[PDB]
Amino acid sequence: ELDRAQERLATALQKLEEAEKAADESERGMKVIESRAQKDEEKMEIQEIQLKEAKHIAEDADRKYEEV
Amino acid sequence: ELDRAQERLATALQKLEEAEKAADESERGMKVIESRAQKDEEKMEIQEIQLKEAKHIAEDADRKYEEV
Amino acid sequence: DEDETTALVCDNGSGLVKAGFAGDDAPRAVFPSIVGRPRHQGVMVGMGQKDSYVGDEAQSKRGILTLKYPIEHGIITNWDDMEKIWHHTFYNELRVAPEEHPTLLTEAPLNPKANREKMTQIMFETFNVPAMYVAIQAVLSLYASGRTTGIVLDSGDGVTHNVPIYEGYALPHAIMRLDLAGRDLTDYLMKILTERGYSFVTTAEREIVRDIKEKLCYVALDFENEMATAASSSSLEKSYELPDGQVITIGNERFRCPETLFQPSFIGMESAGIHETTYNSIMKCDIDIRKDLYANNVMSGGTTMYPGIADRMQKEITALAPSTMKIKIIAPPERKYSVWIGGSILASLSTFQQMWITKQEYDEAGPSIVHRKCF
Amino acid sequence: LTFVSSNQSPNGERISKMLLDSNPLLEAFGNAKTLRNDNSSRFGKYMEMQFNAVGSPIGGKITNYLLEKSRVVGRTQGERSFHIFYQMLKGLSQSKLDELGLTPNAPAYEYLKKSGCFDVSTIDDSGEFKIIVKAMETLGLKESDQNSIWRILAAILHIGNITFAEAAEQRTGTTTVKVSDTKSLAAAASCLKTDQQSLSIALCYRSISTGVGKRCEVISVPMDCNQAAYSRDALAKALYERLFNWLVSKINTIINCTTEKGPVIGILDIYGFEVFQNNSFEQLNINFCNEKLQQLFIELTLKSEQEEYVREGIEWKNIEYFNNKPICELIEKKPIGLISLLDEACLIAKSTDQTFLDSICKQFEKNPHLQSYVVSKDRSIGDTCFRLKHYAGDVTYDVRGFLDKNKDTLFGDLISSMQSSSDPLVQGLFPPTRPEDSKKRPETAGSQFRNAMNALITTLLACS
Ligand SMILES: Nc1ncnc2c1ncn2[C@@H]1O[C@H](COP(=O)(O)OP(=O)(O)O)[C@@H](O)[C@H]1O
Ligand SMILES: [Ca+2]
Repeated sequence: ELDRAQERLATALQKLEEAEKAADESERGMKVIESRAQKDEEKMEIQEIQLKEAKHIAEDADRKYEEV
Repeated sequence: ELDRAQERLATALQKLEEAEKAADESERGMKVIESRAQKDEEKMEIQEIQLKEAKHIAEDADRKYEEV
Repeated sequence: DEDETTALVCDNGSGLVKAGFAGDDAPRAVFPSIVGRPRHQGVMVGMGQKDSYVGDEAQSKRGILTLKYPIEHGIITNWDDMEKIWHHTFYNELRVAPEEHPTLLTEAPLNPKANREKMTQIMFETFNVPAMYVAIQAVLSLYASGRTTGIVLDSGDGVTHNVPIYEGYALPHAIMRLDLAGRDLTDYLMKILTERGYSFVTTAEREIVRDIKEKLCYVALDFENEMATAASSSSLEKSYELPDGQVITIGNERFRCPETLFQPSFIGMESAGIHETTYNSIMKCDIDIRKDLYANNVMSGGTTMYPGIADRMQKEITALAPSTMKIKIIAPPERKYSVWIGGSILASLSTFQQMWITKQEYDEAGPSIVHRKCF
Repeated sequence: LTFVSSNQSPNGERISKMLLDSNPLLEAFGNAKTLRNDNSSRFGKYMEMQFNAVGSPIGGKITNYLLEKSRVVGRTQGERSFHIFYQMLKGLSQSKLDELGLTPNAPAYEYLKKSGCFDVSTIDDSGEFKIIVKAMETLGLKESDQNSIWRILAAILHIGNITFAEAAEQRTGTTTVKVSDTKSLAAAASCLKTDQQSLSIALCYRSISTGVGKRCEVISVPMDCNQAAYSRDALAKALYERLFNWLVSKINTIINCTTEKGPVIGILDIYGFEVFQNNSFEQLNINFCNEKLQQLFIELTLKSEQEEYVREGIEWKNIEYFNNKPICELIEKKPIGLISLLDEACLIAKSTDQTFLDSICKQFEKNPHLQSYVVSKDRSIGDTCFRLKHYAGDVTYDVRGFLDKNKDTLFGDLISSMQSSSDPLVQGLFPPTRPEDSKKRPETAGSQFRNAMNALITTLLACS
């Protein structure tokens, strides 16, 4: 029975190493993307303010043009 | 020695399931964030196009103001 | 390869050495700079100890090594060890003789005049080097893109350099030298970990800190908002089961140390954040030079790979500075080898003859020949 | 050579026919059109003639160099790119085209759009196609071998579609390269059967770690469009260069003999000195060969031969010997020389074309035999151009594209990809490592090409 258990243990550790490796690459991929997601989120917010500012200044210029 | 082999088989088989489980969850978390990242990336690029236009319109109004 | 002397390419720092074969694009052998003793007694007969252990040999087995740091910003506690460190590079791996090919090295700005001559003495007198040169770190990372107007900030383990080298070099002061890079970061973490009980004492595990750092640790976007986030245990508690056998949940420890970068007040100095030093190098130059500097800011050095290092710059620079031009920082993706890319160039340039030093040139103008003529 | 060398053997004069028909054979595949000649060969060739025990020849090897590889992306109006791309279309059955994922419309692609021209007034490939096919099967290139070769172009045509819409993704740093239409980049890897994602992540992006092992490739380096397009082409060319030279060797598989080994009579044949009313970089390389060709004669009919006169001890005296022009050689070899100052600038990417120009006028225009506008006050020369005096007349050059076209630098990132692929050809195009060129592999091609020309001169000096 020991010989049979040893055989099952050998292949078990091999599958374990493969599983952990797949998880290690998956958790890393999820991370780098999460960082990029937050990096893009900040860029989206800072530009969201610029877009509004760019619109308001345009409307203000039009109102300024109407006066003159 | 058999008891030790069986003991290692138990912790290995269990950790194998956990490793595989984590790999799926990590990939699951990667997918939901990846999708959102792509949506943001697209939305951001569209705003940049509007940002440019908003500025050009603002500048055009200023140049049109100087004339008058 | 065969015809023409063919020169090598190298870039030595105060932490990691970069060197490969000849006519290459990137370093082929990057061994760590470590050399200690067997405070213990080697087995003493299970080899006549000596070899403080170095290269992948020492790094593989730190355990019984009292890692002695020879090169500390400027001062080299002992030169005798450096001789046998270079006797390993050119031969054990490259399998080529320096008594045949030229040599290229890097220059640490504002380094004692006596050092540049002591090194050359080792080459010309013993390693017989009829042709070599020592170029300036940052300037190399430059000549490798497509413009003659960019400001560069090159650093790694040695010291920080804010060099606005674009159209020319050296005028009033602009450039800055700050002893706060790499080794400084590795030294600061162990001190702060003591608050939680963890105390990596000896200099061997001190290196483990650096190893662990470059895998998960990141920079705080805003320490204020991230502090309140500590209430949650998802983005904070990070998993890293020690290869030995004891997990270290680096949660608030990851984005704590990097804060020192922006706040040198935590290391006993008056130096301001790296975004103030940026102004310090811009306000000095002419007035009609700024609008294009903001449009191009080169950030070289593998140190600038920490998550949350570039996005912070746009927040602080746009604050207390002119805001009607294109604020733009060029942070090369793999910016660690930016110096190596430029190094392979100088070694292949022909105009290089106008700059390099020839065997006889070292004897005619004496040892000072180098930095007495060039800059 | 024959008759003189010879006769009897029925398997001699008969196979001599297929060998004499080997000339027009290779003039239909590798050749293209030039305004100076229609049958313009587009591959270096230094043939070698061996002999048999009976008298007839046994076979010979072939060697090329450089290969013109800027015509695929850029050329003058009216001119036309390689023949294989156009003759193949107006011929193959529509059914054969669709299988390769092709549509009867050049503008649709990129490989044929980079020029802007498609139809030629003088050429009718629809009819000329039957002349090439008659050469395909007659020699010994069955459709099986043809399709095999097409699987390489089939991929290239799937890779060629990869165009870009200037991606200003990076908030600040450097504009990256985005590919929304991924099916082009997907089909690109479908033929190679490699991971579509990893491929783009391991090529467009450079990576290195290192530590006695051999690194883990993944780290990213997005770069500008020019460098991206540079890398794109750099591979597209060398991939086909090695094949053609290995193809002609396999054409000799049913021709070359391996029974005797003996003396070798060589025959030289290289691109000719072309002349337009408007030159550029690609002309320099061709015109440069003539500068070496003139040096060859002066080395032979004026030096090595004169030394033979006195060796015999026969009346001879040095009659007005015009300049041996070794200056034209030293001006572009040893330190402080043209290509030594040129290739050096090719690496200094921050030295574009205008700055590079200034590194020539100052370095020269003082050394004899080289003029420009500044020194020689002639309006015909532009402020950005210069006057290069050959051993013949005068030629002026432009600057458009100088760098990316000249650099040639091909690192081991675009090359290694195909080597690690799984296909009997993709790795086959890269034949048994080290064919007459080994030494050390990892190094810019700027020096590799320099060795190619040096392998041409050194082997011509010590001979008859
Ligand atoms: N992938 C990485 N991410 C972040 N930091 C890294 C990475 N790889 C290396 N480093 C760090 O870069 C520094 C070494 O960079 P290097 O350019 O060799 O420095 P120096 O030349 O000053 O010795 C070390 O602090 C190291 O931890
Ligand atoms: Ca440094």
